[PDB]
Amino acid sequence: SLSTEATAKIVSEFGRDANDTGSTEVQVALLTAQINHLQGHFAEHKKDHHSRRGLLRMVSQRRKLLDYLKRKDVARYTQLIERLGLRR
Amino acid sequence: SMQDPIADMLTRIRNGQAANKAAVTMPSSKLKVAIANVLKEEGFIEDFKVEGDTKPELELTLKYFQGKAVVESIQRVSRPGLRIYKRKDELPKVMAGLGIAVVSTSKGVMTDRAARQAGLGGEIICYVA
Amino acid sequence: MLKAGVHFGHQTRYWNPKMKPFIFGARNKVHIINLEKTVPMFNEALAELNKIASRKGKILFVGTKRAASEAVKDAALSCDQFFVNHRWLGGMLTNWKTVRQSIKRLKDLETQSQDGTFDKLTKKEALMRTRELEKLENSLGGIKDMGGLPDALFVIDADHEHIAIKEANNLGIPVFAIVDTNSDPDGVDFVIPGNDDAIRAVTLYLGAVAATVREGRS
RNA sequence: CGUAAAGCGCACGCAGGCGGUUUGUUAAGUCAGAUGUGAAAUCCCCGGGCUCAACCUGGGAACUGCAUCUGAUACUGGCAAGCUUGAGUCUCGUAGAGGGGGGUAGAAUUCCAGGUGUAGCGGUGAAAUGCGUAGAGAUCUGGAGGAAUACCGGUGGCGAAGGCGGCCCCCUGGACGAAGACUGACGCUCAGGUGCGAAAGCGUGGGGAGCAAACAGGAUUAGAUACCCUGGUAGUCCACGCCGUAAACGAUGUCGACUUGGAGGUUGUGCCCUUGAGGCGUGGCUUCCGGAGCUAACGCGUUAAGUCGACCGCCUGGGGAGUA
Ligand SMILES: [Mg+2]
Ligand SMILES: [Mg+2]
Ligand SMILES: [Mg+2]
Ligand SMILES: [Mg+2]
Ligand SMILES: [Mg+2]
Ligand SMILES: [Mg+2]
Ligand SMILES: [Mg+2]
Ligand SMILES: [Mg+2]
Ligand SMILES: [Mg+2]
Ligand SMILES: [Mg+2]
Ligand SMILES: [Mg+2]
Ligand SMILES: [Mg+2]
Ligand SMILES: [Mg+2]
Ligand SMILES: [Mg+2]
Ligand SMILES: [Mg+2]
Ligand SMILES: [Mg+2]
Ligand SMILES: [Mg+2]
Ligand SMILES: [Mg+2]
Ligand SMILES: [Mg+2]
Repeated sequence: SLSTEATAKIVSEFGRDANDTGSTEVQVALLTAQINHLQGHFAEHKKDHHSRRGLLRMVSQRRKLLDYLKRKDVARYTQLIERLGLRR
Repeated sequence: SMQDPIADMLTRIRNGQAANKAAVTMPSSKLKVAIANVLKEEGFIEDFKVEGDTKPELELTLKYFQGKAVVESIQRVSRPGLRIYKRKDELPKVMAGLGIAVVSTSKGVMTDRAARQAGLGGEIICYVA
Repeated sequence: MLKAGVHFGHQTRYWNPKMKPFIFGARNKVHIINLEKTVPMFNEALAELNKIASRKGKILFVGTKRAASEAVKDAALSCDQFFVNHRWLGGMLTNWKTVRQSIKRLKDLETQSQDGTFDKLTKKEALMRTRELEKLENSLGGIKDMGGLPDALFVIDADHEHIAIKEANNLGIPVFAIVDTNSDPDGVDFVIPGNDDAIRAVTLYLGAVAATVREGRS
C-alpha cells in the first residue's frame, strides 16, 4: 500500500530527516502520493466502492491536516500545496 | 468526550463510592485540585494527592462513615453545554443547609456558604451532599 | 496463631466476589482463605458469643448435610445451646407460632412413647406412628424445650443456609456463621471465613463454640 | 424513544455546537460596588375616611429590568507560546466469505448423440393432465450449456450498513498486535450537502440449465380465481445506466470516561527445563450466564437498557395518514 521504498522517499523529501515521519507536510505528502496513485486503480474498476471508502477517507483526512497547517504555519501551507501540486 | 473532565471527576467519585472503593485516581488539573480541596475541607473525601509531574495524577481517598459512603449524591450543575452563573443573592443552598455547592468566583473555588460570606458569586460547578 | 490443623481454605471457582477481603488463595485452582483473618474473628466470634451466653446463652446451632449433621447433636446440642441438624422447615423462626403446635405433637407422642398409650392400639400404629416420631424427631430436636428465645444462631454454611439466616436477618437474631469462599457474607453479622464442609472446620470451631457457651459465668 | 408514540438503512463531512493539559496576557461572557433610570395607577405591607363592606385614601414596599462608572480574574471566550496522555504519521508482522478484475475446477440437473434394454415411467393423500413402441423410464458412453459452489462450516470469520462462502493470480480497503521513533489537540458530533444502499421493479443488448410471479392444464372443494399435480413467460444470470425502498432489526444514533463476577469461542503477542500434547501473563473481537444498579414488567447487566458528559435524529392519544 505504497512502497516502503517510496513512502520512505517522501519522508526524506518533506521532513527534517527520515524519522520525522509525523511531520504535517510528510503526512499530507504521502497521502497525496497514494490518493494520486489510486486514481488509476479506480480508473479501471470504478465499481470497487468499498476500497473507494478508504480513498475518500484519505482525502478528508489530508484535507483536515492541510487545514490545520494553514492555521498554524500559513507559509509551510502555501509552499506545500504548490509543491504537492494542488488546491488550484 | 473528555470535553467535560469535571463531570468525569464527579462521577469517578460517585461510582467508586458506590463500589465501596478505597481510592480513585484521574488525570489532574489546576481546576480539579481546587475542588478536591473544598471536598476535603468540608469532609466528603478523606484526603487527596497529586502523584505526578509531566502527566499529573490527582488521587483521592474516599471515606465511608456508618456503612454508607459520605457522598449520598454528587451531580454536575454547570457544564460545557449549558453554563450556570448565579449572582450572590441567588446562590443555591443544598439540602436546606446541609451538603454544599461548589462555586468558582473572581476569588477561587469556594463553597456556597463561603462565597455567600465573601459577598460574591460565580459559576456553580456542582452540588454535593 | 493458627490452630486449624487442616481447614486451610476451600472451594474453587464458584467464589463469591464479596469474599475477596478474606482470601489470599491460589493453590491448584482453588483459593485458600486468609488464614490470619479467620483468627482475629474468633476474637468477636466466641467473644460476643460468650458475651451474650453469660447474660444467658440461647443459641440454635443450625447446620445440615447428611455428612456433618449428627456431629452437631453434641456439646453443640448438649450444653447451653439448641440445634437443627436437618432440612430447615422454612418459617420455623418466622412462623415459630405455627410449628409451636408441631412441637406439642412431638412431645404429646414421645411423652407417650414409653409413657401413656403405646403397646396397645394396633401393632400397625406402632412404628407406624414412630414413623411420625422419627420424622418430626430429626428436624425439630433442638426445638423441643425452647425456654429462652433464639438469641444469636450459629450457622454452618452461610448460603447453604439461605433460609434460616434470612429468617434471622428479618427477626433481629445476630447470626454467627462461617462462610466459605463461595458463600455470600453480609447476611452474617459475625462472619467466620474458611472451609465450611470438611469434617474438621466444623468440629473445630463447632465444638469450640460449645466450648465457650458451655462456660462463661461458671 | 429495546418490546407502549419515538434513533434517519448506513457512511463521510461544510456550517454550527462542544473540546485534554501548562503558563502569560486580555477582560467580552461571568462576578462586585457605586450611580442614574425603571411614570402615575395597579398588586402587596401598616394605617386613615365612608354605620360594615365593596369603595376612597396616606406612607412604605415592590417594579425580580435596563444603562454608566469603577473594580474583582476562578470559570468561559479572545491573543501568545508550550506540553503529551487524546488524535494522527512511520517499521515489521497476523487473521480474515472486506471490495474490483481475469482464469479455472469437480458434483449435479436439463438437453444432444450413441450402445444395451422394454413396457411402462412420472406424480399424489388418492388421482388425473403429462411422458413412452418415432422405444420412454432404467443403465453405460461421449458431448453442449447455464447456474450454484457439498464436505470443511462452527452463537466460526470480514464489512459503515446493505451484505460477503470452491480453487488460483492480479489490483485494492479496513482492522489488530509487538516495539520504539516523529507530529503536537491536528479532536468529538454534525442541520443543510454528498456517497453507498437487499430483493423486487424499469431501460438497451446479451444469456437462459434449474427455479418460477403471470398464464394454461389436471385435481380438491359447497364453492377453489388458492394451498396439491403437469406445463410454463417475465424474472432469477452478465454488461452499462436507473430506481433509493425492507421487521434496511440489536426494532437499542455516534464518541468518550467510570463501575463485582463466572464458563467458552475466535484472533495477535511477552516470558518458562519450548523438553507435556504445554505453563503463567497481556491486547483485539465475540457467545452464554449472572451482581449491584436500572426497568411497567419482560428483561438489560463492563459489547448496559448501570453511572456520567458532547453533539445529532426523532416522539407528544387512536383512527384519518405517512394520506391530501
Ligand atoms: Mg414503536
Ligand atoms: Mg481546562
Ligand atoms: Mg410604578
Ligand atoms: Mg375602618
Ligand atoms: Mg483562559
Ligand atoms: Mg456433467
Ligand atoms: Mg452423460
Ligand atoms: Mg491489507
Ligand atoms: Mg446507489
Ligand atoms: Mg436485482
Ligand atoms: Mg433486465
Ligand atoms: Mg406450479
Ligand atoms: Mg422507511
Ligand atoms: Mg438482527
Ligand atoms: Mg440504527
Ligand atoms: Mg465477565
Ligand atoms: Mg445476562
Ligand atoms: Mg449509556
Ligand atoms: Mg406519499
